[PDB]
Amino acid sequence: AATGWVVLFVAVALVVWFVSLDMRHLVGPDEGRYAEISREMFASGDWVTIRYNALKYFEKPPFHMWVTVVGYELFGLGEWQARLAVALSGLLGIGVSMMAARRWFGARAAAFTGLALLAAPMWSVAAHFNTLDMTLAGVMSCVLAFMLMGQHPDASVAARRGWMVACWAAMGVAILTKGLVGIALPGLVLVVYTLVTRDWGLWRRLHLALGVVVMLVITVPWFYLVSVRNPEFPNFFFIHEHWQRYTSNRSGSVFYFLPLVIGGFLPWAGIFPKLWTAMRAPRFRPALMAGIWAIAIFVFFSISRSKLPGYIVPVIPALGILAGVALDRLSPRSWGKQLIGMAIVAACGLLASPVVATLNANHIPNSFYRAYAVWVAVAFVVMLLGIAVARLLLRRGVLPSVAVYAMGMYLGFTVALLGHETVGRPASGADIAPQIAQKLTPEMPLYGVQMLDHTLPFYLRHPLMMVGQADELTFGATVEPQRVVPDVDSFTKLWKNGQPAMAVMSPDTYLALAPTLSMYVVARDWRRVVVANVASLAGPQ
Ligand SMILES: CC(C)=CCC/C(C)=C/CC/C(C)=C/CC/C(C)=C/CC/C(C)=C\CC/C(C)=C/CC/C(C)=C\CC/C(C)=C/CC/C(C)=C/CC/C(C)=C/CC/C(C)=C/COP(=O)(O)O
Ligand SMILES: [Cl-]
Ligand SMILES: [Cl-]
Repeated sequence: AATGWVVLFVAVALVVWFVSLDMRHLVGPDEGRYAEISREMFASGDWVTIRYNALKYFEKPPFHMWVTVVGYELFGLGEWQARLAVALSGLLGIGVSMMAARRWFGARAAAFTGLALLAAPMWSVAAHFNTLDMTLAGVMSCVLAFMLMGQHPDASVAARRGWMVACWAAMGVAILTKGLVGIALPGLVLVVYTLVTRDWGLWRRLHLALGVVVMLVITVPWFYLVSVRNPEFPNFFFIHEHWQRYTSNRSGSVFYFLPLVIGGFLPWAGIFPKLWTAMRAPRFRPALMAGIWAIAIFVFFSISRSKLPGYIVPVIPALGILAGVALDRLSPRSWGKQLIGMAIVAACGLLASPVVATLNANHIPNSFYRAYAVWVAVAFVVMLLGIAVARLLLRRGVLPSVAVYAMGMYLGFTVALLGHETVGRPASGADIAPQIAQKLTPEMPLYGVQMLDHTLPFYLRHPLMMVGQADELTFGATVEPQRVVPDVDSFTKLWKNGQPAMAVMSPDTYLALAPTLSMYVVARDWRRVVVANVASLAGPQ
């Protein structure tokens, strides 16, 4: 019965979902870093010791790199293979959240959750950005939604056991993805829920024994292996990456995530208060569980000393579920108010498009941002078209109007995402990679002279040899000093009478080494100067 409109929708949703992965180049630092770590883990076969540019990188656990390496084995190297983990994680969050919503609030509310998570710019945009935030958010989305599945009164005891074992295994994979936060956050949400509901017997329906066992038999192996092979791992990873990161100064104010939420859930901002109403009318209270999820995690990261915008992505799935509740209780006129208001907001975004033509960040010229403002404006135009067609279909019902609205928003923010290619392409250094690879060999060193390039070594398929300040590889540079040049003088002596090699540096570094070290330019970029010691690997000078 009119299912062809759904199927087509999903089709139009899925194609744009995957093609958008390969529409733009990798942008630093996260995408190039994790793509390169996955590349080295893929070429070396060592899936235990995480390495970045041949140095140890013990700042993250390796589930994301495992998924991406599988993507490299099945689909080769490339951009969409690097974004495949966060893509499948976004699809996972949408699907499993829709499953929980359908189990609890019905099929229509589940459809509204799918439209809400599909239109949310943080979920759709973050699902195409190669960073561990989206994968953690999808896995923890399986955590929350499985918790909602097992705690259903109409579910059998075997069903509750299955969903709870899958929940503990889910949060286990979560801590295997981004550390102890995948067990700390859901436990905190559970504590707050049991505090406001006074339902302590809830803890009896969790299967702590079997669940804890299933979690340990999946998280303990890698930590034990990388801890035995590298005794310095647990102190750094558990102390410096959690306690020093949360309790001590990526800083910011308390309200640092206040706009990032309102921005990350912009198309549904008009129903932000109604979401709270969903927590009033959810034994077990699911909508209150999702609200305590979003509020608990939001407060947890709002008081952290280290803040990055991707921290609060896990709150989007729960925030989506509540959305699917609110949109389900709306009359046609009530949605009309949303179409009007969001039409005004999108029109304001369209009038505010020329602002991008004034910015120049990360030492990127103003021309690329002048080209970016065009795609921003086109994006807001797509949003206005989707809102218009949604108003045209409002007479057909609230569900199809919300469907066209969410499709227009998703296409719009997708256009705004692909428009960033105009700025990311000159920064990715992919244009000079062919000119470099014509002379560079795998046996040749590529000295990163006081510069940690995240995107160039990937497109070159060639690690760096850190020279001077190694930045986030300093630890790896100190544990294994044989793979790193400590100061610049050793780089000079390795350059003059050393082996044939190339060097990536900043233009200022080139101007500093020019009066002393004789070097010939191999490739020049807006942020990179790539030189060689022998005059054979360059051209004319
Ligand atoms: C109810 C539902 C839905 C499901 C059911 C749930 C269920 C079954 C639950 C049953 C499970 C159960 C017995 C729960 C029992 C109840 C419970 C709370 C147990 C806790 C879990 C256990 C045992 C041990 C964990 C030990 C700790 C210290 C936990 C934290 C305790 C909490 C909460 C708040 C304290 C506040 C502080 C000072 C935290 C610092 C540590 C962290 C965590 C720092 C991360 C900050 C950060 C900034 C991280 C960024 C990561 C990162 C590397 C960013 C890098 O960023 P870039 O690289 O730059 O991108
Ligand atoms: Cl209203
Ligand atoms: Cl980009």
